[PDB]
Amino acid sequence: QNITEEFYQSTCSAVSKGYLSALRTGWYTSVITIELSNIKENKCNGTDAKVKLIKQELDKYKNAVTELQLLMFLGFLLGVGSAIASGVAVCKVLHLEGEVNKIKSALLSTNKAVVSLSNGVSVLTFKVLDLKNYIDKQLLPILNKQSCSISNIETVIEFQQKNNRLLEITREFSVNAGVTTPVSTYMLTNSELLSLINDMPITNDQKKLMSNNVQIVRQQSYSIMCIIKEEVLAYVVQLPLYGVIDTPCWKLHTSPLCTTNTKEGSNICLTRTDRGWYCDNAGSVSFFPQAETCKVQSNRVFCDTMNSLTLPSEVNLCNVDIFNPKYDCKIMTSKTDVSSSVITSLGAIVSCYGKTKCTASNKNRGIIKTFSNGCDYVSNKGVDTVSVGNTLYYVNKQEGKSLYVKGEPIINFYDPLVFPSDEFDASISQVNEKINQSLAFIRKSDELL
Amino acid sequence: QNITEEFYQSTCSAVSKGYLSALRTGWYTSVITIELSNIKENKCNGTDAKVKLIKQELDKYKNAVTELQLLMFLGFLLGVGSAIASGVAVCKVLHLEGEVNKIKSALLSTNKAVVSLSNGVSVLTFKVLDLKNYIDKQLLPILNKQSCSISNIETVIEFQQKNNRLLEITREFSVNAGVTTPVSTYMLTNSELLSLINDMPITNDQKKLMSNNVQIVRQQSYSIMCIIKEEVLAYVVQLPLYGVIDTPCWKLHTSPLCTTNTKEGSNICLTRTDRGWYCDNAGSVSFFPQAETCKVQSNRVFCDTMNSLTLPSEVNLCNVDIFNPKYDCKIMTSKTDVSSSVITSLGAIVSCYGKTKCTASNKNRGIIKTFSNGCDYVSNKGVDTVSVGNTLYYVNKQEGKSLYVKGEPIINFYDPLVFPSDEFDASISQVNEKINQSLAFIRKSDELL
Amino acid sequence: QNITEEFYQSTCSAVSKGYLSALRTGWYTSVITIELSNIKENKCNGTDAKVKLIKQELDKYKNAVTELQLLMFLGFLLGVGSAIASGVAVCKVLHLEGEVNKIKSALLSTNKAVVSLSNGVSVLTFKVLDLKNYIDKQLLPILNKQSCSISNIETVIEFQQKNNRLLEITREFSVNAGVTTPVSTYMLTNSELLSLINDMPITNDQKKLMSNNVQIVRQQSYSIMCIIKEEVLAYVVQLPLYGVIDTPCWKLHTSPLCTTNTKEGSNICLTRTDRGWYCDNAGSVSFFPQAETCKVQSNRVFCDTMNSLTLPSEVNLCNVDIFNPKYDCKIMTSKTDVSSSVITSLGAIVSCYGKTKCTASNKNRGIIKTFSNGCDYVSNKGVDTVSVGNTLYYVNKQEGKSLYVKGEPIINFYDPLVFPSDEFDASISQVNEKINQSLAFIRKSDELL
Repeated sequence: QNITEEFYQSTCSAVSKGYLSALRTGWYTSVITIELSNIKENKCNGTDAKVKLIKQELDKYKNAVTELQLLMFLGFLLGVGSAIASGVAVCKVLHLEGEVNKIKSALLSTNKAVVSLSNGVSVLTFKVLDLKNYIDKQLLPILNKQSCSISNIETVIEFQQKNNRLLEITREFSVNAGVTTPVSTYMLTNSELLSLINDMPITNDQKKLMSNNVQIVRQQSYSIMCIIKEEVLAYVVQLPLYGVIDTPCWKLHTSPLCTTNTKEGSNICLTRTDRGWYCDNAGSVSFFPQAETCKVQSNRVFCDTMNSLTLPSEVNLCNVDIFNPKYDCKIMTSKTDVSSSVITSLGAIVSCYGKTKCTASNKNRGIIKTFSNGCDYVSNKGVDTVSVGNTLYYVNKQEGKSLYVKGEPIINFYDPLVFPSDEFDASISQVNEKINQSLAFIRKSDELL
Repeated sequence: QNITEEFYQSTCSAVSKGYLSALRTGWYTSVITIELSNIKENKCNGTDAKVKLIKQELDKYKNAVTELQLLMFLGFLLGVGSAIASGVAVCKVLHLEGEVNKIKSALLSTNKAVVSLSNGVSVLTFKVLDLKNYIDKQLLPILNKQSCSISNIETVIEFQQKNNRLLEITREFSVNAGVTTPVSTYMLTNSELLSLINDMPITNDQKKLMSNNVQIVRQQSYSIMCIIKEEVLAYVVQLPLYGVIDTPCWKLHTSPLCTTNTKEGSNICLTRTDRGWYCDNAGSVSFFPQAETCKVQSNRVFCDTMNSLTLPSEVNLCNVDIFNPKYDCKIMTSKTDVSSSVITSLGAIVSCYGKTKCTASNKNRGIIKTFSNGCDYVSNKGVDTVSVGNTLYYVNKQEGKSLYVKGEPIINFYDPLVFPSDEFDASISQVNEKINQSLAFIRKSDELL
Repeated sequence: QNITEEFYQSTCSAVSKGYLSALRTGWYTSVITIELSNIKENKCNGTDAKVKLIKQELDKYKNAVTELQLLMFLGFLLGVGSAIASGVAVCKVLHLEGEVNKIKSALLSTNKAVVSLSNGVSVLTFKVLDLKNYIDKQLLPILNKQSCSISNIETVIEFQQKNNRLLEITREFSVNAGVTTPVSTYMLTNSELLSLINDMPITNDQKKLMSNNVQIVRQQSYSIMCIIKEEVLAYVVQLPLYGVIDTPCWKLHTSPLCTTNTKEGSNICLTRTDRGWYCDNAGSVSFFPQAETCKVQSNRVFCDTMNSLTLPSEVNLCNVDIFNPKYDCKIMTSKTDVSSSVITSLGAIVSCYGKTKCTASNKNRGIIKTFSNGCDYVSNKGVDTVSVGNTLYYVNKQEGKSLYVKGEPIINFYDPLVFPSDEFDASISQVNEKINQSLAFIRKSDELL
């Protein structure tokens, strides 16, 4: 009873204005460390089941270490960037002399500390697993040399349990060339993660946002394998910083709009190409063309500013009056008269053309409405299912009021044959000029004759 | 010796007509449940190694619990839908008063029952893991023995074994914001999944299909996290319902067709844009443009009807006669004279142009054919490898006869310069008129002079 | 101080010329085998806790077995191929009578041997896990002791450990329809893979390359489940063969270039469309349009030749002089005046237009340059961050000198109104004719009047 939606029959589109923004504007880089134990060399002869298992597990431990040692419409306008450029930058610094030692020094006493590195950047550091103390002090002295007898079997379980976390981490990086996303629990546990969130210099609200949506933060995060110099494993976890919160958001749904004259082809189509998510953020509007990049948790819409264009606030005028002189609304044209449907947040837009059967159904009563060739909309409340031809769409069941804005479909104002129909990222004014050009050429070419 | 294929030299394309359809037309939604035990940490001072291990695992049990609680060419014409709209709808319903209790009541005695929810929808319910009973009857009485003794270790192994499944499920949902696809074995074992299939209201053959192909069914399925209200964990598994089965299918492979005049550029190219999978289903044909979206198991072709267009049966005329007055076949044009190859089901199409070295090879004898600049086809039988420039393509080793359909390459019928070469989703007639318009303009503009 | 980069002001583009090539030109196919044990459930009335666990684990063993039996700009110019065609071809061969026996016999005594199959192809074969011997010699004699005793628990741990590897492979294949990529450690451990590489018929240098980049080898690899005939499981690991090595490589960054006339729209834009990776390999150049397909390890660039075009070495002339008569440089045009940025290897190309705030910042001193509407570039050394509007991009911190090449941006040479602005894949020569044709229409149509 928050989120609402409006359908514009005039432009075959719909806008949902009940959403709140969640923009990633930046990156925070933290350094996670694991103090590791070097081994040389377990030398136990005689194969005892209890001896073989510890050795085998220790062999598993060593191989992990070895593997790590071994590792060392629209949208086309967005441009390119390097997602892990920030994280890689941190990794690079870590490859310096006794920088390891600097950080290895601060984390000896506590498991958490900020160390200023020679780049000058202060970074939160975490020692989450100390296999070293356990392996070097409990395990290693018994194994050397010749006689090794291991009793109390619960010990081999404890070591496999402790070692296990390291093994999944070595496993993941192995299948991701040292960059994983999303960041798994093995890489960084929730307690560790929540602890990480509290020292990040963001708003108490921003911390609040991330903590209720940790599962989202993980998908927008990167874990980057760096170095294993000295006796410490170190990798950098790259977390999103949300500089934009609680600003109004809206999602634009579009569908092909065509004339419904009786002939077979000879039809003209039209489709709005500025579909996607729009959000208010700095007096302008951040527009996200590919709405795959935006995750939704009801009230909150999570987006990454890298795949976006920053547009003027006049962009909203295209939804109410597409012919405004203040903004040239982006569109496409076609002769492709094909039926399809678009499921919106609180309903469904149905582009029905030709002899195609377009229908809406309820789970209980069955078919409840047969569409009359054109762009229409139906609420989510009285409808559960939509079938367009042989393809069946399911409708969203959220709560919220929808508004049908009546208006003559815009495509009907144009005379065929003078209409430009092969336009992919054109616009209103860009269409009008070609018609004008064609209006001039048709009109001037008979005046002379 | 089932599947066959025909190649049309006239249009540089090939259709494989030995396939059978498997269309997902709809969705079936089931609710999977796990009964959980509400437990309050025992203030136990016992420092026993085996209890600590149980304690650690019980923390793991709890951490798992805590995380879940915390969670609470062409193709562009296909339109968008909501894949999990069906699954999401069920989830929403489950958030009501004692709806949980309703299902919790029916599943106390049996692990399987159909329950009618207040929406009215009847849903198959499954209790596949009863950790509550194990924890309350096997674990809890042992952990609280006043003396934190523990007898033998098989208790901790047994608990880690039972608890393990829940942990992988909590893990997957954790890295998927509560929606996973495909549905893993941890989410639903083969035995559970197969049992599920038999109660789905489909044909005995449809059950057979899904049962011989669970791995495909899994990939076309969704698992959706709902609620963990009461002392029960509940998630909804969304399985595909295949309403179209055993209808003839065929796959269309297309490749660039250009003139092979000796000049350097000045060439004209042509390409069929309706590549992809076609299947007979309701007197019409569902067309799947991106054939990435279609999985193949020899005889069976698995597609999702939501990502499809429903076309008239005259589409087959595009394979036999492209100039028919009955259907306007979709094509595109270009001046880009670039060499490439298309590997079909029983072969490879080779588009050879310019000075480019084009060759086909057998593993044993080496080069067996050198192509003369143009569109050709080669059977899978006498050929093992095909080489176009610096890129090497491997050819499919299936069995089936191929037929070479001779015909003058169509591109030779057009006079350059009058040819429209910048067309992305145009068509035969759309070309003819533009040629006509351009034919008129050249012709009227000289009669006048 | 190896890798360098040059920015051309004349064409709003940048070339990184410090790279070395790694082209996958081919495929190598190997056969991995697991000897399995045929077992018939012991009708054992023994209710021992340890036997039950083994029984439970043996069913997982059995269920895995059962699951397997049940299993039984640019880029659009690239064309399509079949990635797994080579591996599938091998799989097909393994489906023959006693082909299995031929290989099961050679691998009975040793774990590694070359076997000639009836197709004639010689293939490296590997037995990495002999559960058969473990189950038949360690497990089976223990489970059937008339009395379902079990002595000690280490028997159940050892079996779960051995079985785990089998369980993950069946798991992976289960969620991948029998084709997995990348090939996990469970499918093939590092020791197995390294052992595998030395017998591949490549250069001692080629072996050196793969061994230092196994994690990359895995990602460009496929593992293909074949048959479980007889009592042996066999699947084929398909590894890349890199026929092109140590040849010079370069990456091309491009960005929109537009006029900066004061007016609102009425602007003309221009963009080089040949972005991606270019490499010297056979006197020609292999071009990779989608640079998603390329993994970077500093000096070495890993690409797949299937997603590439082979172009003449004269393509480089477009970088120095885009108007040379020897090669028609590929470009695109638009009237879309939108600001965006492109992060290069040693910097960032900045397309700044309209009233948009375009800025570059250092972490310490903050903003250090505000762009004056246009295409610019900045080195990585004195700059750490770039901000365009509301979107903030991070820049790479690699080391290397970049060079600013002064020259008038080419777009200023075209007179508006005669300029063609709706072109997606056109070129230099193709534009001039349209300009010419349009210059002609303006020039001839007034001489007459």
